[PDB]
Amino acid sequence: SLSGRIVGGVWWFFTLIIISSYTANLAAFLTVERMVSPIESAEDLAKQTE
Amino acid sequence: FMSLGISIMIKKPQKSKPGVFSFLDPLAYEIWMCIVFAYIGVSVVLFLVSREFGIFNSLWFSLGAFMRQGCDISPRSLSGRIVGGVWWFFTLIIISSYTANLAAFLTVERMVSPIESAEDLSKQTEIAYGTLDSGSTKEFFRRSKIAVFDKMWTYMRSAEPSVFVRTTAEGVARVRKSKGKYAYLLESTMNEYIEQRKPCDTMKVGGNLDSKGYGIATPKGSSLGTPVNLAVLKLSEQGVLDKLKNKWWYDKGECGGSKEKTSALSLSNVAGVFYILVGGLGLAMLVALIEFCYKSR
Amino acid sequence: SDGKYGARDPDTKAWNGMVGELVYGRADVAVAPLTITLVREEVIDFSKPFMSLGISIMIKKPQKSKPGVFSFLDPLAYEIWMCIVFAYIGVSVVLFLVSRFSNEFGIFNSLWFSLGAFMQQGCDISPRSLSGRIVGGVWWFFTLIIISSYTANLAAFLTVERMVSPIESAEDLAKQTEIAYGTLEAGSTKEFFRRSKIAVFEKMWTYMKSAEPSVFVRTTEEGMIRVRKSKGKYAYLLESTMNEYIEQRKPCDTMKVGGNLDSKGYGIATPKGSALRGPVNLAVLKLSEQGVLDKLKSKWWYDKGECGTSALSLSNVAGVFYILIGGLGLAMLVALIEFCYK
Amino acid sequence: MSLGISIMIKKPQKSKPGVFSFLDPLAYEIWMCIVFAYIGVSVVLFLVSR
Ligand SMILES: NS(=O)(=O)c1cccc2c1c([N+](=O)[O-])cc1[nH]c(=O)c(=O)[nH]c12
Repeated sequence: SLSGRIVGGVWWFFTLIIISSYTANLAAFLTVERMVSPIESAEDLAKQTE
Repeated sequence: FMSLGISIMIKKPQKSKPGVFSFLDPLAYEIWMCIVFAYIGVSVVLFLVSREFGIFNSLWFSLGAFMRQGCDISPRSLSGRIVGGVWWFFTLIIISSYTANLAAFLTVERMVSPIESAEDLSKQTEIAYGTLDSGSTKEFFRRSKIAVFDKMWTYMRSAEPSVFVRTTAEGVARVRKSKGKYAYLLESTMNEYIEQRKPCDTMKVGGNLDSKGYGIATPKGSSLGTPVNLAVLKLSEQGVLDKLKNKWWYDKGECGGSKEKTSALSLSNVAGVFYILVGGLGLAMLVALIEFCYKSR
Repeated sequence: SDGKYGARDPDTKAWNGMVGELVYGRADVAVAPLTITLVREEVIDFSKPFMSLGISIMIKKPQKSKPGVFSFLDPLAYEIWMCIVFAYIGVSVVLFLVSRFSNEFGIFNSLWFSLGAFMQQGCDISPRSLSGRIVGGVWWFFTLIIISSYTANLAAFLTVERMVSPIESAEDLAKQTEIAYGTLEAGSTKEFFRRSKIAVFEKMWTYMKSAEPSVFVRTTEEGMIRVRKSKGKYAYLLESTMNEYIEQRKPCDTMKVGGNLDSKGYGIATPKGSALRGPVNLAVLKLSEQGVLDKLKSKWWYDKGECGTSALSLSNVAGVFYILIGGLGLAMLVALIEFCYK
Repeated sequence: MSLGISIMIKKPQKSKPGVFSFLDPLAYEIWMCIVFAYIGVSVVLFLVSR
């Protein structure tokens, strides 16, 4: 029916955004985490304040 | 011995709050509307191609196709399967393109300034701008030949309310408190010093408007004013003036490493889609009730 | 007469050019773009400065990168897109054979099942037998890897593209080797560079001395051509005033970038012991404060000139719309053919 | 024996990942509201369907 279809369509639009947001955020989480360098040389000390 | 001019200062751009419908940021507003029109076209064509599939039934098929869920509606005609398969390929690229662009936003964040130049805040006409009550820069604004500052003096004079402060220290305080609502105009020299000092919440933007300079003053006659004028010119060439200005401005300062960390998503930025859900649910109840109500009579 | 700015020979003090004509006194005063130095201040009397100059950077203007009309098929190479089509045929044919053997999977339906799997849009009918199931399972495993590889590669493509910075300040020049930079063969620019006691401009000149080809160019105008020829591989340092004018007049493929580095001013000169210093020096200040120079500088540079959101654009996806329309075009023709037949 | 000036930092401790370090992308208050919405969607669907 028409009443059953309209509630189904919004639940479909809800799903597609929640899933894609979860994937992209996890992609950003692992990308940042692996491109980090520890304080190795004296040059690294020279350009750090924290 | 050094040159200067009148420049613009604003509060640091910082980070915005995402309100509602902030999830439509990855794609342009042009593309979204094109998808709406296109899906009507595909639905209409499917009906005309066929002559079961009506107007209502065809529209549902192409909605279920874009959301990427499998129903029980399948075009059995050869002509319809050319339509269906082509519409499927569209769906696959749009979804994949969305996901990719959203990942780029949350990897590296760019805070971009709202205003670029003096001609920018001439057109924007949103954020307040003025000078001191009475000074050198105030007198410059009053008497102007060119149209751009003449239009600016029109704003400065007939301001509601008057955008004028007593001290230059008051001007800086008004910029930080307003939070992107007031832009102060003063000398470029002081502006660069205030940016380097604590706690760092303002920066220089654009070029200078006029060109002035400081010098060494000496009484009339000037019997001893000749040699010291020549010596400064030589020390300008050697690069002692640049060395000394670099020591007090830049060397001795509060803020100088940029370390970014990805934070978890809060409810506020996804809030948009939640209102759409419950709104659609309430609408479904309304239509079902009146469909029964007039069927009874 | 000479055509030079003003320089004295080291042997004989024979001043050539503009200042040379002033020293003995052929002319009263001079109005020319001439810088002030300690050397020049002794022999000729300089007035107050009217226009301030500085050393700035000139690169080739980044051309408007119009995206390819099919710039959405970049992640995967052409030979892969070829082999997906070949495999798609081979899968359907095999499925068709093993399904019906002495079945709903006809030649038409088995072809429809294979597309539905790759596009990720479910299915109408599932394979019933063992032979049909095993070929279906591998085609499912193929699909899941190809799709996910395409999404991840496009994610990497856009991530890198947005985190790039152009050569803005002199610090960016100091830490770059790919984009070369050089000045004139001889002048006030290179002379400043030698006795430069700065932060990292001493390191800048250290690199300039030892280069593979000759970075120093003889002519200034020919030096501008070298930047054009390189196309974003060479940068030419010069005065700011000359740099801004070169962008305006002549074909537009250049621009100024960054702030001024050095401090130097033009002036108006007349030999010492002149009574003309009084009214002229004050007149210069009268012009500047009221704003005569600033209006005049606007005219000859700009008025008499011959030049002049970061979401996913429509152009990047534009291509896939042409596929959508072309498909519906064929769809109408198929309806046209089989109506005349029946 | 030869000597030199060197750097001494605190040793990076063995970062044992959380046993539920896969629900980091989305915050706790979102995961709560997905469950609430899921019930509300089903009940409304059930009513207007029959
Ligand atoms: N044409 S140029 O490329 O820009 C240029 C190149 C080299 C030296 C210049 C110079 C200009 N200038 O701006 O015409 C003025 C100027 N004035 C002086 O007093 C001096 O010593 N050297 C110069």
